[PDB]
Amino acid sequence: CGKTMLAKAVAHHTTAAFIRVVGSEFVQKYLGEGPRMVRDVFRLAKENAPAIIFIDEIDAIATKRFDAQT
Amino acid sequence: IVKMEVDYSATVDQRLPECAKLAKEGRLQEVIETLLSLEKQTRTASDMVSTSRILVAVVKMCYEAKEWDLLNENIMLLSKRRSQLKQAVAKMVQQCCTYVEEITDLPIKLRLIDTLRMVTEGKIYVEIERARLTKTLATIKEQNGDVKEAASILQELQVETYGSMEKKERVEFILEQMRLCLAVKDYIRTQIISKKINTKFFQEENTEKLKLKYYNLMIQLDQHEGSYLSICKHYRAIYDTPCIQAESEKWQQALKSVVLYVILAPFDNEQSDLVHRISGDKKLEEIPKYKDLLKLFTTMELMRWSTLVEDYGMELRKGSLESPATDVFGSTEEGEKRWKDLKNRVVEHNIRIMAKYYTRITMKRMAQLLDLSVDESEAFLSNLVVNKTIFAKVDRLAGIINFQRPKDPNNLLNDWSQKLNSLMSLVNKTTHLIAKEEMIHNLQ
Amino acid sequence: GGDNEVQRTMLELINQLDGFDPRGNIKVLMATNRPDTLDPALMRPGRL
Amino acid sequence: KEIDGRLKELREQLKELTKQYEKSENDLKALQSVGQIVGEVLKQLTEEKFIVKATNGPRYVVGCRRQLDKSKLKPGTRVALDMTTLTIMRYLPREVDPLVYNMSHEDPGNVSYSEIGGLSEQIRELREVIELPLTNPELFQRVGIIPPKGCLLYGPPGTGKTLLARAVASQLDCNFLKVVSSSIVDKYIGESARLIREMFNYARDHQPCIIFMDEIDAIGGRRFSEGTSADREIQRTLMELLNQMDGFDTLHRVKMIMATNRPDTLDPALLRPGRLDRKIHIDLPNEQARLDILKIHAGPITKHGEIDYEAIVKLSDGFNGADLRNVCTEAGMFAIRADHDFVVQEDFMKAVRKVADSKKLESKLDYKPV
Amino acid sequence: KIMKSEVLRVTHELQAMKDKIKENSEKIKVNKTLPYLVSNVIELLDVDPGKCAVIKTSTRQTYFLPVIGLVDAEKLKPGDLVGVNKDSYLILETLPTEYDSRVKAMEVDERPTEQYSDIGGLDKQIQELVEAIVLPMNHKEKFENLGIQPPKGVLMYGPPGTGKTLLARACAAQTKATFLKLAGPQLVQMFIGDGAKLVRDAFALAKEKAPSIIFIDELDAIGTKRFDSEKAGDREVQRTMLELLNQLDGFQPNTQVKVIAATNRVDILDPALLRSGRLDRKIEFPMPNEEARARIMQIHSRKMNVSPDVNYEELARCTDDFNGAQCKAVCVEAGMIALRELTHEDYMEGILEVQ
Ligand SMILES: Nc1ncnc2c1ncn2[C@@H]1O[C@H](COP(=O)(O)OP(=O)(O)O)[C@@H](O)[C@H]1O
Ligand SMILES: Nc1ncnc2c1ncn2[C@@H]1O[C@H](COP(=O)(O)OP(=O)(O)O)[C@@H](O)[C@H]1O
Repeated sequence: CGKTMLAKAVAHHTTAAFIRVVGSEFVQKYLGEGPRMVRDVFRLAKENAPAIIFIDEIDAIATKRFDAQT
Repeated sequence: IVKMEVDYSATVDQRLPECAKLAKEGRLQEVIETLLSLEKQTRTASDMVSTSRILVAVVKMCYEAKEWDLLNENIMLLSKRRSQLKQAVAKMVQQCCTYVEEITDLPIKLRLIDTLRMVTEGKIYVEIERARLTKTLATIKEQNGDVKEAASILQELQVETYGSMEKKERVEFILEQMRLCLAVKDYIRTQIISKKINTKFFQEENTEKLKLKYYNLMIQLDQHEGSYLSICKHYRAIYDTPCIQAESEKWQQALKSVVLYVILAPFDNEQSDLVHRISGDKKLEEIPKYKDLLKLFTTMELMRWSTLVEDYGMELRKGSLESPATDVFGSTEEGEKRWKDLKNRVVEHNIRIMAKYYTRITMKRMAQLLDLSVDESEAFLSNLVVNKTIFAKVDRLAGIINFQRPKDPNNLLNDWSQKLNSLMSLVNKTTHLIAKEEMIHNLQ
Repeated sequence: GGDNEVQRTMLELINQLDGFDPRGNIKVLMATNRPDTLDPALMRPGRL
Repeated sequence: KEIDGRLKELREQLKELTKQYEKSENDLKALQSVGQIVGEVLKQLTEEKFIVKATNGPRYVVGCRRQLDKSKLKPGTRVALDMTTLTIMRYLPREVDPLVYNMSHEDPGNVSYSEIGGLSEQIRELREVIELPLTNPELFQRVGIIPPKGCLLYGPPGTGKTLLARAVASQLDCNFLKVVSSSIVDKYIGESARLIREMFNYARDHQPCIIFMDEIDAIGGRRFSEGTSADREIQRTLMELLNQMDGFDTLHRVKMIMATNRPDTLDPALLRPGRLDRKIHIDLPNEQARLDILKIHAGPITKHGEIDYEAIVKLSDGFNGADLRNVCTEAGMFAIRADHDFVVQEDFMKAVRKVADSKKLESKLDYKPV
Repeated sequence: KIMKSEVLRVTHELQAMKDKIKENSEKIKVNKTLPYLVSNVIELLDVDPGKCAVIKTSTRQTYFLPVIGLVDAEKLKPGDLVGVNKDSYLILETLPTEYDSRVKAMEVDERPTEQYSDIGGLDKQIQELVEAIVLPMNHKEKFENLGIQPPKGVLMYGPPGTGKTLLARACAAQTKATFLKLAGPQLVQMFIGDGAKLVRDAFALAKEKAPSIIFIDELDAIGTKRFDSEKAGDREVQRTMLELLNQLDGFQPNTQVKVIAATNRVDILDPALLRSGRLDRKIEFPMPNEEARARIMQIHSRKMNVSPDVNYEELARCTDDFNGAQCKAVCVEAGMIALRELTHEDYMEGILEVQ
């Protein structure tokens, strides 16, 4: 189903901001500013009430729970 | 392709010449059939040289006994039986190619198309394609130049040109089909084939009569509809060929053509680059086109074509060679079209040079300068502005024009301030200069 | 990959108790309950 | 002449020599040279304010003073900073993956690709995947299609894949990138996908890059059950590779040539059409192809006109060109034995039977094709 | 004419020229005597509008020394462990790199001392591989002038106890060059690319240290016969196998560092390593006959003088299907019991003890 054709749409069906976020890119050396960027993107979302946050690729990298912390 | 099983070289050697004697005039077909059985046996034995020799012998027997019709269905059966060996059929076509070219006859055109049908079943790039190219060229010569065969040679060349070409044979074949295409006077397809082949250059550094022939067939194609800038570019591309082969007549007439064309081309920045590059040539001075180029290129002179037809129009009547000039302007129909193309070309040139010189010019004077009436002058003036070439605004009721953009007060005071700062800098430089020269002049 | 640190210890221990130059100064004794030694059990006829 | 010729000696000793005082100054210049810290400008705060990340430390902001051409500086550009001079004193372009650079720019002097026989179909496959898209884009423009991306080679371990890869590398020797697909592992957790993005960026810089990497099975895998931290590093490395070659942004004029030995264990996600446009199996060398390879390998060999090449063809079967230089070698020191200047046909027969008896032992000489 | 003016400049301009680098070198060699930052070269071929470099320092910093002001990038190839200025933040000088922890010294013997005389039985085979390995070391120039590049891959297959390890070390001692031993059965590492990384730095160490002898043991363990079952498909070991394959051609020019692979059954290998440019010299290592076994144990017991006049003929009769290792164990078993048997009868029990 694409899994993003509803996020690319809807944001235009009702005019709203759309952000790709990309979880794979987020996990990087910018772990210290990771909290800060979440604050910044949330502020961007809060700035425009018509907005939607879309985060991708959570399963493989972003906080898997069965494999020990490496 | 496949390994040989059972050779019959001894069998064919001891029997084939005897079979030829038994059917010297070819009245017997049992001899043809028994060699078909023999070559079938070698084909099932996967032997190539024996099958090829049998096929060559079979066609040779048909040549000597001159059965043209029986040859047609015989080669059809041979090429369609099971497709045999690709080496053998490629051979058989080759001696067929060697034979059809020596006997003129009426039905050789049928022989040419028959082999074409036998080879057009596929297997073009693989197993000999030059034979099909030669047959198509042979058909061109037989029909003496028409539209159907010119289309046929148009639709054939692409496969072998892309697959396996020759730096001389293939390009000559391309040159020998575009001339027929231009003879057909098709322009869209001839332009397409010309632009898809001219990408293959860097062989013309050793051309004898190939680059010039290519260009002299695509001169007419371009100039037929609207081309005038590409015309000057490849007329100078045929001008640099007599540079390495110094022959005076073609060299000088090429100079006359390129100089006339480069000026005649519509105004643009690139054309300005070409005319400036062309000007100053040491070898260009000895022709009247040198005076024509020097006058009509720069310094914004009034190009009154009524005066130019006698001041610099002598190339129409009599010059050094006047052969390109008669081709351009001495012609009746296309010549008068190019005469009108000179007539307007100097009108936009006169409008353009007037644009950078005169802000407001009265309608009568501009029409007189353009050698036309008021309505014709305004029509061309509209033709320039719709192309964004000039910044012109006209009051049609008053018949007055302006070429200066309305100066916004922001930048108007900016240039005034820049003028002020230029004066301020001049004061600083003059003060230092006079005071120091004052110091030198009172060292007494 | 099950017991590979064991193999890391095996390589270095052989490098240590190989003796290199024979010397009657130091002695080594290995005591187990079952002869479950690894492949060096055939190199040890020259060493142990 | 004594006052003439004694001169011509002494100045030549120098020239290239006596080139030290300035080398001394240059390294002294280095001695008092300021070392300017290096970062990447994340974004431009204002026209004079630029947010720059130190490669290790925090993001600073700096500002060009008078003439550093702030317009040409872009978010992600490389500039030199100093914790003291407060500004950018000069700007610097990028990097090129040096370790990869030399191992991809040290292709040894090879022979032409025509020196290997029986693979003319593979040769023309390489031509119509590499040469054709760049030489004649007008035909494909009339076609209106994108050129294919990559081709796969697989088969017995002895085919000529290394020779073909080295031959195509020697064809260009300037814009060819060689990858061995095993130096990806390192001591640190990082520098695994960072390098992968880096020569992809290098492939973005130069359009006609030909990328060759071998043993995709060294990163591929099928599926890791109870994966280890090292197994988990493959799958994220494989996923990063997949999303950087196909991903959302594709490459242009960049073709990937890869080879392996186990096609079945390859991950099905990579081998789907779109990432691997063509799959080519390099089969067993033909008997006449083996004959041509034997002649190639026996070119500079002192021998007369009695060699029964057909006998070698009949006996030697299933033997790659690898086994053929063995036979050529084995005839070599058979000729060394008894000190024979030439090579006799009996030496080749001894080589053939010794290699044949050598090959008897090993079974499963080739994986079945997919 | 014009000499005496030229050289009074030249010799002066020669000596003063060289003295200032002597000053400068010192000024930078004390800095080269105090480098502190590793050189993780992230190169740019920054042609001046020649080259340039990025150095990941030890203290987690990066320094872009312009055009690499001291060392040519031809010798300064990328990697790590190349001198960097602690104060000038410039590349200082090349220095030896790190040999991948394990490979730094896994089992590398600096110089083996075992001699060719103490081994025997397979003298035709040992002379064959000496001609193929040792001669390409001592008389390497003979092959260079001849024009034939010597083969490098020698595969020595045979049941254990045939003296492969001694012969490889004895050959290395004869060549008087570096010898590197690889523990083949333990190269199968759970860490990904670990065995591939180990073999690389082993080849790198061998290249950096003389024309070496790469003695890889248990080639059958390294390379499977491709008999693929789902029980084990040799998936992760095919990783390391092709890695060894691509490093076999690394030393083709100048023909140094030979590869000697020891195993028992050559048939357990696919036709990958059995390549003419790769491992090509397969030499059989059979169990020695009665004469050879008796001679081998006699040579082993040559340093033992307890029982005079022991012809070892009964031992040769009783040494049925025994290895050179078994013969050594038989002789040293006498070396353990011959205190205070003794002659022609203290030898049989050695084989009986092992099982
Ligand atoms: N088709 C072939 N033609 C000529 N030589 C070959 C051929 N196949 C293998 N060889 C020989 O094998 C060696 C190259 O190894 P190669 O088979 O290319 O490795 P891989 O198959 O892993 O790419 C060369 O010494 C070469 O002489
Ligand atoms: N020809 C020989 N001369 C002397 N000792 C030998 C000989 N052959 C084998 N040995 C003994 O065998 C041992 C080597 O065993 P190993 O290397 O495991 O056998 P292989 O090399 O056949 O695998 C050495 O300790 C040595 O004493």
